[PDB]
Amino acid sequence: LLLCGKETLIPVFLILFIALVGLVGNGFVLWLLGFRMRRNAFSVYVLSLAGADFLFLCFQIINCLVYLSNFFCSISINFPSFFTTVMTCAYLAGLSMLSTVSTERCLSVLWPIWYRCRRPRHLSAVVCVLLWALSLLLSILEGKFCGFLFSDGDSGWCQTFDFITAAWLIFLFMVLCGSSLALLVRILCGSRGLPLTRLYLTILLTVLVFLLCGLPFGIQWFLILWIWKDSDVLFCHIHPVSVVLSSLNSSANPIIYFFVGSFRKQW
Amino acid sequence: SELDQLRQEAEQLKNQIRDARKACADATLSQITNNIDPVGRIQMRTRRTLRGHLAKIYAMHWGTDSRLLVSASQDGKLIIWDSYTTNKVHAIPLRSSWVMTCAYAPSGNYVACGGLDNICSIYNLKTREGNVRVSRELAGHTGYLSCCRFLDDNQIVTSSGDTTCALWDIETGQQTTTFTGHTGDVMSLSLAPDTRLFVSGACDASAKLWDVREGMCRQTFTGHESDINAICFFPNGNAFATGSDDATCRLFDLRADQELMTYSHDNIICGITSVSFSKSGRLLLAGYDDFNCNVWDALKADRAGVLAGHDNRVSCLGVTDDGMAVATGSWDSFLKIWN
Amino acid sequence: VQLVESGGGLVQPGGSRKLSCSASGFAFSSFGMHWVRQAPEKGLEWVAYISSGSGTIYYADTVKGRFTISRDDPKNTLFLQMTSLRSEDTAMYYCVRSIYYYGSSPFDFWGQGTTLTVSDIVMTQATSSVPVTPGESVSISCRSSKSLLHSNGNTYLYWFLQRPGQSPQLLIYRMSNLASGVPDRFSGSGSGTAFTLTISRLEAEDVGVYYCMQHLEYPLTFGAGTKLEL
Amino acid sequence: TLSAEDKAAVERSKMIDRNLREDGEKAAREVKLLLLGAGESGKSTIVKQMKITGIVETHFTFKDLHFKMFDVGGQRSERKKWIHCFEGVTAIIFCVALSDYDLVNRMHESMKLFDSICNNKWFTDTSIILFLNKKDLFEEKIKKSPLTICYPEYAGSNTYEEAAAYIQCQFEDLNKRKDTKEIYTHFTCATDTKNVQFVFDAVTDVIIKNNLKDCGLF
Amino acid sequence: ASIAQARKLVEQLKMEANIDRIKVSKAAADLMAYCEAHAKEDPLLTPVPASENPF
Ligand SMILES: CNCCc1ccc(OC)c(Cc2cc(CCNC)cc(Cc3cc(CCNC)ccc3OC)c2OC)c1
Ligand SMILES: CC(C)CCC[C@@H](C)[C@H]1CC[C@H]2[C@@H]3CC=C4C[C@@H](O)CC[C@]4(C)[C@H]3CC[C@]12C
Repeated sequence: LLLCGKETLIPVFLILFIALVGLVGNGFVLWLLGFRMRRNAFSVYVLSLAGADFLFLCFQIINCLVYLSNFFCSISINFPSFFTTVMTCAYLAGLSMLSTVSTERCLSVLWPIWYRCRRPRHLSAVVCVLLWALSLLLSILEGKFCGFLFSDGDSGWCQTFDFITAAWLIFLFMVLCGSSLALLVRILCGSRGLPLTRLYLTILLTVLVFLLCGLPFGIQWFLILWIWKDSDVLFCHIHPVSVVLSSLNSSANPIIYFFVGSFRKQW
Repeated sequence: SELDQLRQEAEQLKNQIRDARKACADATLSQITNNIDPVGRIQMRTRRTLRGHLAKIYAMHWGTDSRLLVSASQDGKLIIWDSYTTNKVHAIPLRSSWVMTCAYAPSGNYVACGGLDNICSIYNLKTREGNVRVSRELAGHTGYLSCCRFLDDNQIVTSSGDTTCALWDIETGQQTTTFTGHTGDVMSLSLAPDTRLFVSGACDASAKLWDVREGMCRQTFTGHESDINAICFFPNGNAFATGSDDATCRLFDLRADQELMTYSHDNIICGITSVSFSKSGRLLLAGYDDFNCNVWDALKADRAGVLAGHDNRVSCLGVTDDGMAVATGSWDSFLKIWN
Repeated sequence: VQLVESGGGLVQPGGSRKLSCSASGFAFSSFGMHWVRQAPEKGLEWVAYISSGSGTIYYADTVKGRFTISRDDPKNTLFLQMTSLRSEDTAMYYCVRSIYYYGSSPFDFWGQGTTLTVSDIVMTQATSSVPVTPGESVSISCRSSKSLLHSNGNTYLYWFLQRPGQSPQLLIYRMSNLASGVPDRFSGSGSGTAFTLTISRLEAEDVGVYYCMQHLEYPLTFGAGTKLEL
Repeated sequence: TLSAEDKAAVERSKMIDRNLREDGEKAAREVKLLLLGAGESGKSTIVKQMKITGIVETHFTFKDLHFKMFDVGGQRSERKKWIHCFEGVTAIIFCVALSDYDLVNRMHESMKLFDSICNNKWFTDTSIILFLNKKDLFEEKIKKSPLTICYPEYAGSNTYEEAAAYIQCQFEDLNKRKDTKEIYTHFTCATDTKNVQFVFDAVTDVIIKNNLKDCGLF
Repeated sequence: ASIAQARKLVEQLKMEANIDRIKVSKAAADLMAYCEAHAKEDPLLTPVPASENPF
């Protein structure tokens, strides 16, 4: 982030503000569900999503503080290269939990009697640890083949599996859009008892959060730096605004997915 | 007509009773206990939380050892909890889910529960086979049970929504005394410390003092303008407290045969689901359905404390025989034990 | 309530044998099982313990590795697979039910025992034989090597009576509480590491060997055996 | 610390917790229908059509779904004291006899019961499945007797369909919150196998709404 | 018919009337004297220290 410096500074203050308020939200949600409240099977997904956003936002505090030490106080803190790898593991597991929440709401409306009765109880845990394992595996093998894990790696596999991780994000985007689409078709064709306006606003709100906040940092970290072949003229403009957008996603995920979902009883 | 002059004699008897009992009203309990220092702020923190029920709890009861407590909820479970170690000693499944009362025998060998099935079922806890089984089902009482309470291991008094209370013999299974005289549904029951008399509070906004031996109403008490849900003797066996849906508790004394004190506050407009006294009877702990409990100073009618740890209606509460703890069950499936 | 065991007999040393115990008339899955053996002219020696629902399994240090205790709850049966038997495993083996909750009475029912013939905290019952006249009062003391009073207030001392030709039988659990089917003439008292069983107004069918056992920690250890004679 | 018996007590308490979670997730995957209505209104016809002393419980299975109907009307007391026990039923199966309009103001008494149950604070969003019973009796009775003696403001043809739709419109208009809960009006024959299908189809909407509440989406 | 129930209610009020009622000054005095005589034995009026508290 030291490539341009002066052109990124008020984004870095928005990183520290938005990531601090999202860290308070994710930690408070994690303590509420894991310890205090009673967990239903959707709360496993909210829990793993809050953990992924917890890791992502605290690593963005770390990458914010390295630039804050270098620009103001002039101490070159060399926080190591595997922080980027577990940051990307947090990012991909957060997006996979977003797509999995959308798929689960689609399955609860499309097959509601299977979801009430024949659904296995630990299916949320199996899906959470399997997609966390695939997120961690793709992130560490990307870090292994690009030099973020112990300083070795060839570029001809690095762009090849950066493209595979970006294909995983566009697959997650079409799973989220197709699940929200099938959910909205099955409701707006055949509902009787549901409040359709709040449901419409919440479903399109989650789709626009995944589109305009989460996916840009992934497509600029896994596609745009290999296709647009520019490293200096545009990277200083599009990298911190993408980190602003995905930090905004990881901050605003618990206020949508838990606080609207539970604390309407306050007001 | 003969029925009209008979009703004239009835209202003349009621007028003579009201004049004879205001003739013994010389000084209120507020006027006697105004020089008494108050108890200050009663700060009671939640010491245990018992978390095993998955539905609304309507009844708890303490053991006489002040350590075991039985708890009844709508998932068809009554759990006997160890209150000290927070353990579950027994989980007894119920033949009907709809259970609104539970009691624990003073010997400790039996629990008994009842509800919309019209039956107080009695469960023997201490069996050589190792499980809990049903010993008796006391059928034939033609309304939902609101409160059953043990006297011995062989006698139990039930109250119901057929406007009657009853005394049962457990081993024969047949009720031996029927206490009739309320006109509304009898909602609560409390036995005296000598267990030779008891009170029943009902939906006609009147509490009646019964007499277990000969089987008939000794005194009758009015003053509430709404239906009484809770009742509790004072530890002396001379006074009792009523709680109802007009947001007031009331204290009555049996020898003075009238009202003494109204525990009311204009902030409280909600109903009362449970009352109990402390061991000395200075604190009256009323559970309300604005989701908390109040601790009233029972001699001065100050509100000394608030037990505010539940997220639904406080439906049942009970103080130990030691006085070391207060448990409070509620509709959000959690017992809280306070001290 | 009946525990009847089978599977005993003669085993050549080095061999193997499975002991089985069938339960009848109690809720067998709610109960922890113990195997407690007894050598031909010695005292009771605890062997193995499987919990209710098999969640916790303990063994004695002299049998650990070679013995396996395994319950099966639909058949209401208990097994002890015994591998590479030595000549000190010649014993009579007793199945014991024991249930653990607040106020419970563990070790309360014992089986009839099978005869195997192969071809910590210590308890000292200091008196091995007491001359008894019927009608009188007999106090029987035993020593521990550790304070049996726990922090919760329970002092886990268990008094058993083995009448001759029979199985032992629980008299007192946790130094002071009478078992069901035990008269009030038996009483127990003590402090940590010093306990006594008093029998006021002794009658017949109290003749037998009295064992005191600790349940503070595993392995469970019995006394050597105080014997009454008439 | 814990002694050797307190560890086994805690292990017993944990195994009791596992049996409690098994039984609670077994009862949570089940539809609880509160059967209501005035007396002599074909509730016996309903409980012989779904399947074939205070509270009567009926268990039946239909399309991989377990239903428990609670007929609580066998016991008579003050209903407000025990009606909060059924807060959290999936649906209220109300039964109204159509051919009980000319008898004694019984239809006005069942409208009083429907106004009490439907505008109750405990069933403020509970869906109601309304079964209008004895419709063949209503067909043969409406020719000789008019609907004026039950509903004096009724102006229409004295056939089955307009007056039956009028009785529906009166029963739909007892609620004060039309946006909050749903009312599913049906007509039972003397004998037809489609009433449990109507119950299942109305329960599927409540199951969809509860699944959406479960997933935070409401 | 109903006059038997009305005579039952008149006999209930008739035994209800003839009862020895003490004055409520004596009654309130006995309630206040019980609450003073057992005030040191109440572990909710006075806070108990954590030694003999089992919670
Ligand atoms: C001007 N050069 C100064 C150095 C400089 C410039 C810009 C820059 O941020 C983009 C970085 C950081 C950086 C960022 C990524 C993120 C995308 N993949 C996860 C990857 C690498 C590895 C890497 C990239 C390329 C082609 C990238 N084409 C733009 C070739 C070989 C290579 O390592 C074998 C990086 O370098 C360590 C460094
Ligand atoms: C297998 C490896 C990759 C998993 C380790 C990932 C780490 C970071 C943690 C963070 C939060 C954790 C989750 C928190 C909540 C639960 C709910 C529980 O009922 C199942 C496990 C599950 C779902 C945990 C799985 C592991 C988890 C996702």
